[PDB]
Amino acid sequence: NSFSGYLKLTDNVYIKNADIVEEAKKVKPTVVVNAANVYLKHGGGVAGALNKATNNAMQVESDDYIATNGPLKVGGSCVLSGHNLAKHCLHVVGPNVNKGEDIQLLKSAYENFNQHEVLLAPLLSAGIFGADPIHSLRVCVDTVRTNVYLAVFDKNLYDKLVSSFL
Repeated sequence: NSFSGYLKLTDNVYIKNADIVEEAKKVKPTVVVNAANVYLKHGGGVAGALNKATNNAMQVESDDYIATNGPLKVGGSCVLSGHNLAKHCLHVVGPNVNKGEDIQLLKSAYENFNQHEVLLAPLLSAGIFGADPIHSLRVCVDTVRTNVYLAVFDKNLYDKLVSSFL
């Protein structure tokens, strides 16, 4: 297919050092995953970058979602438009270790991926969410059964994830 340049980790998990925004713009996947919070406030990290690329359309849509449905749960998700990036955006809430949220909910977060055949995704709970990215990758591999293309922005982290993989 249209995903190019990925390293194969397992039958179904692939990884690349790339900016998820640029990779979504190039591939136009059916599903891109956002590293959301429960309020769908897309201020920083992956979420802030994805929202900026939609010219704030993602935030306007998300505010309407919250006004109608209320917050998500940690570990939960919702499917909204992908705007100019993808057909759909799967907004998934991983635990934020800096807020004291239970890291076990990371498995529940990744289970949402199994409802979609192919996804372009970041590592959940990494970056500003405070979890160890090596652990997040392990939970991903052990939980997701569908085809997941992981984009890791930081080259030094990418190299560490690949070279420590087991």
